[PDB]
Amino acid sequence: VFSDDAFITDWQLANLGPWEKVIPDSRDRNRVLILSNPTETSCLVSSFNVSSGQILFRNVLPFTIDEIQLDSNAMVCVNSSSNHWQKYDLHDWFLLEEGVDNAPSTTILPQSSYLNDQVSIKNNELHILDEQSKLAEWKLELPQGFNKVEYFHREDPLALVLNVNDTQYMGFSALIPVWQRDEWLTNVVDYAVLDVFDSSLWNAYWLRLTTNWNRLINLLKEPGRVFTKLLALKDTTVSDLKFGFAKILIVLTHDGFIGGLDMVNKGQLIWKLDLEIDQGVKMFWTDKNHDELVVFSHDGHYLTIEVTKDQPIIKSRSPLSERKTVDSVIRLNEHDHQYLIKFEDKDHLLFKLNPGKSSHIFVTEHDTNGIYGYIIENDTVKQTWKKAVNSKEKMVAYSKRETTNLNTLGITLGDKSVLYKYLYPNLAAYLIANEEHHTITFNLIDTITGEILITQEHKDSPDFRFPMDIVFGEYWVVYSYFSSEPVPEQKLVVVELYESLTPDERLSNSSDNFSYDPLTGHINKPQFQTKQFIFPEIIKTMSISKTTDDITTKAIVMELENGQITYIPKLLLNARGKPAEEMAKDKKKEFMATPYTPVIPINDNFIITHFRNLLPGSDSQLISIPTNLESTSIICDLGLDVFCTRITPSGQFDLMSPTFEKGKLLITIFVLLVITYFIRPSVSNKKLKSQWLI
Amino acid sequence: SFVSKLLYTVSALVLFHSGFSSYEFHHLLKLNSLNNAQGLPKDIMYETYAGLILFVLAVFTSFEKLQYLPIESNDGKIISQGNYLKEIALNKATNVDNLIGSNPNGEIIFTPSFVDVHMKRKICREWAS
Amino acid sequence: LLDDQLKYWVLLPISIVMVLTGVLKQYIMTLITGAQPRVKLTEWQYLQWAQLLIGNGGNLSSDAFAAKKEFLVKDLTNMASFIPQTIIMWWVNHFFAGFILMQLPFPLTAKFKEMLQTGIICQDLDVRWVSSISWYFISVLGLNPVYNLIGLNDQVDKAMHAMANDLTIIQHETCLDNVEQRVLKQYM
Ligand SMILES: [C][C][C][C][C][C][C][C]C(=O)O[C]([C]OC(=O)[C][C][C][C][C][C][C])[C]OP([O])(=O)O[C][C]N([C])([C])[C]
Ligand SMILES: *[C@@H]1O[C@H](CO)[C@@H](O)[C@H](O)[C@H]1NC(C)=O
Ligand SMILES: *[C@@H]1O[C@H](CO)[C@@H](O)[C@H](O)[C@H]1NC(C)=O
Ligand SMILES: *[C@@H]1O[C@H](CO)[C@@H](O)[C@H](O)[C@H]1NC(C)=O
Repeated sequence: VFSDDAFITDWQLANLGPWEKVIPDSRDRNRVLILSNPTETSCLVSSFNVSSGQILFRNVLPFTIDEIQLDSNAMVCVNSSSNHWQKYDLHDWFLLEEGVDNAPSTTILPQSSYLNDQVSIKNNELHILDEQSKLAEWKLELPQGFNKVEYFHREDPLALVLNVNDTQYMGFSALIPVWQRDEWLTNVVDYAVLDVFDSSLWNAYWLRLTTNWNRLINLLKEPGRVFTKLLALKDTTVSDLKFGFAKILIVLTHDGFIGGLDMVNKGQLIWKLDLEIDQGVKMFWTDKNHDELVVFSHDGHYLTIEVTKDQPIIKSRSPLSERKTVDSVIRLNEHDHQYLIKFEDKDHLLFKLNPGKSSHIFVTEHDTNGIYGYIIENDTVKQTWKKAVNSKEKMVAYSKRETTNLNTLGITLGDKSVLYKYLYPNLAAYLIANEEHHTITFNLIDTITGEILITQEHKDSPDFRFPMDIVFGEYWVVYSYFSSEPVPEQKLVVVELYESLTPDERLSNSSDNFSYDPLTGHINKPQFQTKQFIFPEIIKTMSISKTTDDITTKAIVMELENGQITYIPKLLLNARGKPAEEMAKDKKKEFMATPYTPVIPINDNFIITHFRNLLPGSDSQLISIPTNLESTSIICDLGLDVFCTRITPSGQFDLMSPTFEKGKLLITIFVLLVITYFIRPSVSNKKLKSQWLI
Repeated sequence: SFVSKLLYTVSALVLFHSGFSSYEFHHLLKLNSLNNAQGLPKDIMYETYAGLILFVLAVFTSFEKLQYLPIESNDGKIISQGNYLKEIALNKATNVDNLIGSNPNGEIIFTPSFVDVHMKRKICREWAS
Repeated sequence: LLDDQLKYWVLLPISIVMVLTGVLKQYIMTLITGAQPRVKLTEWQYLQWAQLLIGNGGNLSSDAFAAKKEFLVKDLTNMASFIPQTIIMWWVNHFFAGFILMQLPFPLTAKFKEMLQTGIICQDLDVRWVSSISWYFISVLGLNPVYNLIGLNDQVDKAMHAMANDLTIIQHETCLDNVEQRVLKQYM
């Protein structure tokens, strides 16, 4: 099922970042090693074919760039706090040596000095000079922008790299342009999705008849008649536009850069706008009309941008009321056009921008210290409660209840009894990691009032150095953490919430005229059932897929440490499961009751990113975009590498197939037609003329 | 073409036209709803019922009153009962038989083979031979 | 849901195949259809004559009832269901699997969701949305009018001697005596 659309639909882009150092390779002379993308803890060391694009490999090394130097080649990397050091081979990333006592040696990587040696630029034009007898061969007109000459090799495989604009690199050879690269997309912070789509009675009888009959007459000719009747014979662009597959993804990078990526056509760039905000923090649609964007900056400015089919225009820039650094922004009610802005130093500002050209409102903020909650009344914010952790506890994962279209009100059993799943909208789930007992606690807080309603602690020697995560479904919660005691393996835990566990009961949820009041606390309280599963590989992050109507299974989708992305349907993670010995001839169970199966093995069919490397960075997001053709949903991974693809958790049942056997069906119909047409005269003549004996 | 086949062809054309028009109208009530991000009845109905009534009158005007020719005589003299169906009471069935100059018992009455041989030997003698 | 122009290649071929296999079934049952001495057929004929004089001719023979009996006694003494429906279920489950074909206009109950939606592995889709096999489950029942309209159509001696002795005075029918009353009972 994969090999037809293996690389066709997958949408992977490679971003190397702005290059910091370019080291030549002693062997395979048209190859270099690029140190790029610095941060406080690591850097990105890649290998690059210099007479092409075609990044060869990438690795995130946990050393700062100033700690990475050559030998006295062999690329010695030495920590400074300790003396842990690693010597890695060039031309193959082999860990040649490792040690703790002493580094072998270092040499500081030399500065360019490309002036006075090979280059002179006078008349907005670049001349390459021999060292002596400077005859100035291979002159080239400069590009529009020009920052510096990144790399230059003078011997037989001549190659030249220019850092033309701030983020663009141009590569020439013996001079004709050979390749061009752009790393403006190195870190995506927030996204927004833009959709593209198509666009007395007797007089009605006459106009309809005339237009239909003329339409038939015009298409009457152009055998071609049978193929026009066939309706099988095609351009895929109208098919993709009809199902909503084609879309524009609007991304805000970590620096100030908005851009639109074509969700089909392998991510060609439709338009790019360069802001001057110096960091972007969030991005929103201003109104339901989906024409304007509001962009918040780190230093406190906000911008209003008009999105058009052509290159957009930055129609407004202005500061906030208080010029402080912005931590985060929450979108309030759509129609009132409000935003709650949390500044670092933890100060909250209500913001009412423009028209976009008791009815309490409740908010919830979370930190590593706890969950806080707020109430917005009379255009002012007021602290309402607090749930703060102790000195040795630290909250690690938190998730909210996503709004979901309600298709069925209860899960139905075999013998046709129904459990009436628990559907209360104002819930949040979070994990508290406690040292001094080595425990992980799960809490399901009621966010309007602040009741806990569930606590569930695990003591199986959790590690706390390996990533932890939680996701909240329609009526269930699934969280993941690493643990040592049963076996040292990644662990998933799923809890499912029901109104009452007796097979037919609405203990509460009186639905006739009650008009529940949640702020009093009168609501019904849940009951729950929980299970744990073991997974082989370390799960970096998790999400749940979306569709137009939330019918198909939710397909918990996971990004692993490798960068590989794998999903499993929620049907496999079944609470209320049994060990498959007690599932046999248990009439009460379900339709197609899945067994318990605690050990989950990895299935290579479901691994998306079949052969893609997909280094997704340390800070990444998994997002899901619904489409029409409800079997299919789009999933994208944003981060250092941006990637997009389509998944079908329940199989593809709306679109019939790309492998339908039409010819065999027509052959069967034609065989039946001719055998009838040939056997009819025989039976008619023989039996009718013999039975009457005329 | 008399009224029944005319009404069949007209009913078929009208029903196909109304079906295609309803196909078009109901296709662009979901596509147009999707184009707005999930946001011609009367004439079509009257045309559809007109097609239906045409079909029903085409099925009913396919019944013609029974009219006969006499077996004995040779003038037209159409012997019409003014009925649409055939009677179930044996009295009226044999009545409509007797108005024609035939007898349904047929062979038992005439005994065809014996009188056949006698008359075909006779037919050579008579004047028309 | 939003299904995409698979109505034609599923609804039309299935209906065509059911009509054509019905016609073939009728023709094959016609062709397949599902004593040699004269004495054998003669005795069968005399047996049938006794039967009809019991039932048929024992009504209006009022004077002749007595005379006959001496002469009488002196002279006397489901693959069609199983084959094609299984074949069609086999063909439908082979070619048309794992699809949603249409929604019925009337709401069924959930066990019909179990029966009809075998292709799909969802759990809350609907009862009204059906796979392709449902189109067969209706087309079996409702194809009778179409078939009508296209034109289609659908040891020994002792026993009868005992009944000959039984029928002597069993019933002498009151006919050719009351007939004047019944003629005067009508034609008024
Ligand atoms: C096999 C032929 C198909 C027959 C299916 C029945 C069609 C009639 C029908 O829809 O009635 C339904 C069938 O709801 C049920 O499914 C319960 C069945 C009740 C009839 C049982 C007969 C013993 C019940 O009537 P209702 O008023 O409670 O439903 C709401 C109104 N409605 C949306 C239906 C307009
Ligand atoms: C780099 O690209 C050039 C030209 O495309 C090619 O000849 C060379 O083999 C490439 N390097 C490697 C290691 O494949
Ligand atoms: C060197 O080791 C120390 C040990 O605590 C660590 O904190 C530091 O981050 C390491 N150096 C780098 C560059 O990561
Ligand atoms: C750098 O800026 C120039 C001028 O705006 C523009 O061509 C582009 O953004 C960059 N240069 C090139 C050659 O792409």
